[PDB]
Amino acid sequence: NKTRNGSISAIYTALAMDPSKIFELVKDIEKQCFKAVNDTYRNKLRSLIMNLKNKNNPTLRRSILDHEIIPSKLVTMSAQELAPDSLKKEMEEIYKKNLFDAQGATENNSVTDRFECGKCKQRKVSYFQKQTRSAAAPLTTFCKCENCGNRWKFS
Amino acid sequence: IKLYGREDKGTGRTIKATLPYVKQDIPIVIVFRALGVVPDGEILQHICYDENDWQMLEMLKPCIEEGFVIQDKEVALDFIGRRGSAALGIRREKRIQYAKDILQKELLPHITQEEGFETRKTFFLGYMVNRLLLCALERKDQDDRDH
Amino acid sequence: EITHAISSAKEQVQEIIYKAQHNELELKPGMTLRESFEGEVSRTLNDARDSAGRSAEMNLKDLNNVKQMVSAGSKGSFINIAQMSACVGQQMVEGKRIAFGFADRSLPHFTKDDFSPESKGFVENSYLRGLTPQEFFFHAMAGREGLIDTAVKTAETGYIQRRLVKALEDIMVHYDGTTRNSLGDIIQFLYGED
Amino acid sequence: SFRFCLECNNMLYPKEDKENQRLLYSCRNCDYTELAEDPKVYRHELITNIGETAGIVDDIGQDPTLPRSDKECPECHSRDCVFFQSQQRRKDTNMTLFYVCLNCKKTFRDE
Amino acid sequence: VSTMRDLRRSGAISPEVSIIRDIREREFKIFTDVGRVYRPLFIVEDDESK
Amino acid sequence: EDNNRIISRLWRSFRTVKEMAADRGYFISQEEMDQSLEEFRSKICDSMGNPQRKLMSFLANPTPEALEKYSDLGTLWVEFCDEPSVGIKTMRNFCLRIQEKNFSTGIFIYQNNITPSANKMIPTVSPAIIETFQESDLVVNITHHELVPKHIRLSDGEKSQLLQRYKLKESQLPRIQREDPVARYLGLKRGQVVKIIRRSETSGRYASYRICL
Amino acid sequence: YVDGEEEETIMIAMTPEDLQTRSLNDTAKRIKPEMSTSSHHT
Amino acid sequence: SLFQCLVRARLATRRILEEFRLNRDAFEWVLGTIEAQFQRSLVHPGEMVGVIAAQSIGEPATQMTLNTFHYAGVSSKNVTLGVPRLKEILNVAKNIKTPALTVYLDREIALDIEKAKVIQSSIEYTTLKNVTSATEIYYDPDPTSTVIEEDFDTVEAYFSQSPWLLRLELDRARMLDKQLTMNQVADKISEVFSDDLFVMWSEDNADKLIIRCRVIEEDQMLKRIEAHMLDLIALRGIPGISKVYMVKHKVSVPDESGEYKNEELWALETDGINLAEVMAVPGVDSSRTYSNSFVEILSVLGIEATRSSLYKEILNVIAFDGSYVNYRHMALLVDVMTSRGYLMAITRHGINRADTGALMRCSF
Ligand SMILES: [Zn+2]
Ligand SMILES: [Zn+2]
Ligand SMILES: [Zn+2]
Repeated sequence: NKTRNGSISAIYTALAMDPSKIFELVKDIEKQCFKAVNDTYRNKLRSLIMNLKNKNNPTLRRSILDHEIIPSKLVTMSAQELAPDSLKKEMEEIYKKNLFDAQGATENNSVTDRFECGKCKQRKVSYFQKQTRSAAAPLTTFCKCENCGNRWKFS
Repeated sequence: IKLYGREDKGTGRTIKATLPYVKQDIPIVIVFRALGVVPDGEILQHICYDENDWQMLEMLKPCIEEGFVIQDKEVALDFIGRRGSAALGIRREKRIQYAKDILQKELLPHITQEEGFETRKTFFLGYMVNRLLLCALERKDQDDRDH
Repeated sequence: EITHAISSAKEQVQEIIYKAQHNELELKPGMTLRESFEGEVSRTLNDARDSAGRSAEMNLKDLNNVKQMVSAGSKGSFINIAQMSACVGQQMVEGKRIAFGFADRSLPHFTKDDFSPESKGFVENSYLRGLTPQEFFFHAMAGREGLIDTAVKTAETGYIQRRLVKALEDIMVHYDGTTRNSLGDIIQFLYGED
Repeated sequence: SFRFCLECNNMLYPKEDKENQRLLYSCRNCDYTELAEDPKVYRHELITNIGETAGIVDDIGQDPTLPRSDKECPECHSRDCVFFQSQQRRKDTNMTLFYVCLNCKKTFRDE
Repeated sequence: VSTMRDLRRSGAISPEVSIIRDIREREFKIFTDVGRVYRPLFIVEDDESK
Repeated sequence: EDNNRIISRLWRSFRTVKEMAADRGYFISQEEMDQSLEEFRSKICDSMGNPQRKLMSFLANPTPEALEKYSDLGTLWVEFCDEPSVGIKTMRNFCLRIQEKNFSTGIFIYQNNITPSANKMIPTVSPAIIETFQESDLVVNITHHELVPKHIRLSDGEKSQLLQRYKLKESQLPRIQREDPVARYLGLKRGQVVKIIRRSETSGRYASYRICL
Repeated sequence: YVDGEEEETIMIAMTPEDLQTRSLNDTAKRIKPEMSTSSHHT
Repeated sequence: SLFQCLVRARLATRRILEEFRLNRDAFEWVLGTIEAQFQRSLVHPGEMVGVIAAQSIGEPATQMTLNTFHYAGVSSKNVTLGVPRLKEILNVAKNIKTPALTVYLDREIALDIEKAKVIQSSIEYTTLKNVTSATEIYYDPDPTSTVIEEDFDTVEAYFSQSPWLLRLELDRARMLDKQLTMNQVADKISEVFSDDLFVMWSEDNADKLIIRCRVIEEDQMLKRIEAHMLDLIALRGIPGISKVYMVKHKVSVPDESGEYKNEELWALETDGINLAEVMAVPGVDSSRTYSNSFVEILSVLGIEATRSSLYKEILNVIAFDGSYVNYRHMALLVDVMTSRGYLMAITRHGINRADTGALMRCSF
């Protein structure tokens, strides 16, 4: 009966730390204690306890006696949702940052209509030049079509 | 002077030097105390130029923890004298004198070669290790070899 | 028209530097801030050179000899007219630009941390007008790069070809389609598949 | 942040006082012993920050190789100062600037 | 640096002596060696005085 | 949770094992091939939701056509192992289990690694043929991949005809290695020539042979 | 006389006509720099 | 067969009596002409095609960039082209410069960005270090009460060995990036350190993601344990795929009336090679996954897929810069390297080991 007394004590205190309702508080945790009866169970407690005494948010312990819906905080799967507001804004902010850093870069380059592709015959092409041949022979131009992806070189 | 300890690789981030007419990478605290500055306030006093540089000081710890077993001068003098090639059997008596005239002459000869001045060389090595640990922690670009 | 198209391009540059210095620039995926910045500048300047070069090319009349030698396709192409009538353009060193040999500056004739177009290689004239000394120096640097690479790769390719030829020099086509080597290892059962 | 002995001038390693349940800095070369005011012994920071570092700025006002701006100083409201970009540059460091007034000799930024 | 510079510009010290100040890490280096490649230049009077 | 990924891996492995046992010439009825997942969870896992490998073994008999074209084909025994680091113990008893019923080929799927001293216990089970495979290998069927074309093992004669058309000796053909996934997918032995039908963009369909070792 | 290791510390003007910045627009003579970030040199 | 598809494709009836409008004599002359020319256009027995191939590949090489650059202004995008790449191809160098997998997707995922980001997150590798913000060692004596006033409510909300504390703070952006939670990590640590390390963790909606640790002179050991923790704890990922790139593709697919039209579909281009694991991931089209370290392609898919992959590589390399080789040469080259059972690179080790004449090998 260790938990039968401790789950209560901790619930009572961390739910008062925020007159007659004693039986409504006791009825709720007693239903919640046998609810977790559905060592992995112990891990479920730490979730309930922590979000309550994470003060900062009075709403939770302050908005837990007014009304609420009770059996929801069990198969919740809303650990992101259950308090508090600023955090939710961050997890929505951090997500966009993570979705952005998971992608990759692209290509810039200038396009001119002074060349034509041999495949699709479009006048959108970038280029650059290197010295492939000797010091007597002219430069070598490398062209690339910015439509189909074709590439060619100049003499 | 070589700095070991690859970024989180190679286990110890220790510093080991190299001398003329020796065989193995001799540590650095051993050459400091081998020149005659056995405490630690004098060593960390020579190397770093501030008492707030706890990052360089953070990298220094393994050097003193490496040079703990030697505590006075003669055992470090002969610690160096035994490696420096030479013959094989110039024990403590003559071998200490061998390492001594090694650490007067070959080591940093452009500074001086007359006795009673090893302080000067200790200051110089302080500046050198300082510059190395300024380049390693990335506060100043590596030298260009073609300037 | 050409001088104005460059002026707005140059003015535009002044804007990108401003953003980068007030932390208001979008970071590109896979790239640090400074890489994205350098990429951006280069796109703007290369567009300007092409835009200016395209302008000079289209003005030309229907007897400008060069338009006949290029229009005939016998010798040259667009970059020549562009680099003789408009702007010489950019200078490159290993894909990146004129690095800082001196500490935090290109030449001693410039201040520190100067990054305007002409401060890191962007030539601004055409060979008919002339070249300022700094621009001439950078151009000489780029040409030297070209001559070095040309001096490097050719022998490499030659030795590569010697390995290829010494590897493949006994593969024949025997009287029935097989493509056997020197001792019968059928390489291809039917030459060229057809 | 670590200390040194007063009877040997060697550094003090953290020693445990098992009985009184307290921390001390005790010399390993001598017999010196000192109480520890802070509970922390070791810190290893992995990911870092800072895009600042104006570095050494003494006599940086007359340095002829530095550019000048008409930025007004928050201190003396003078509109003539030298500016630079940062010191100790990582590959990820910002391109924001540091201004140094030629009148009041104060380093300021732009926020 | 000013006094040494003028004592160079007067001819007392050999003119090919280098007086180099790194104001950054605070180093005052003087070079009087053989082999240094150098070249002449005009002088601009920068002193805020006259 | 983590249960479904393990169950899915074991399922895919079993399916790949069956298709492998189907392309080699044996007989697997469609009630066994088209097994969905609820049958697997219901017929393999314990009430705890955990597998029993000893309920996945089976025997295989050859079809008539494959019996006619390929003559040296007996039966097939397929057993998934139980222990993780397969040592000498399970290998020896398994070898006895094959030496008991006198069957012709067995497949001993291991999990992580096999000890070398037990890796010598394979030429001790003759005249049978024990063939080892890892499980984390057979999660993907390499034959549905784009690049890999069809490989069709030949019979005894057709090989002689092929050596008569080109006037050859068995050593002068393009070779394949004994340990090369599409060479043990079919179970080859020294002297068996697989036929390949590659695509080509100069004549569409190009047939090229290749021998093993 | 200035050498190489000193050249880092100095600051040079190219032409004498640059020592006193002017108060043009021509297509023949080239485009000289501007020193965009320097409203006052020394 | 392709040629028969050509002749049957051209000379069908309406395209003869309603477009070409031939008669009879001309028709016969044409069939005879086709036969004659096809019989004239065959190969000639006695034709050293190996030399012609080695030259016809050895010639476009001597006029190609020896440093190429491009993407040079980007450090996140590395690529080897031109010479160095060809040299790393003809050598079968077991270590290249830019390993990169090209992973496709299923149809449901290919065009829904959210699922593509999920599979994008499932593959990438991550150690425990990749989320740590700060590591801190404390001498906090009381086993059931703390000095750190932050963790006071945790220990006082936890109870309903060694006196040294190993406490570390994480970063939320990456604990949300990899879609992890506090428990799962705590489970990882408790599994990897058995029972020695007593672990304590805090709720998600705190203000700092904190992990407290104890063990059952006691300082250096905790440092070694700490570095070991940061260095050897994985939380997911295919070990060896340190970067993933979301990439767009425009492919051509037939319509409903049999007409090819374009189509925009996403795909993955990742850094680091590890095929035998990425092939077996749900959502991945395991049949289309392709790499470019054809040594592994040999160790996974056999010799034929390796041949096709090698050809594709050489075709890409030569085809990057406008040059165009004809096919039987490259097909010969790639069918000489892989015609004994394994990759036989062209240097001296791969060749010298053959059974040719001694003079033919000593003359090299
Ligand atoms: Zn095209
Ligand atoms: Zn002491
Ligand atoms: Zn001021």
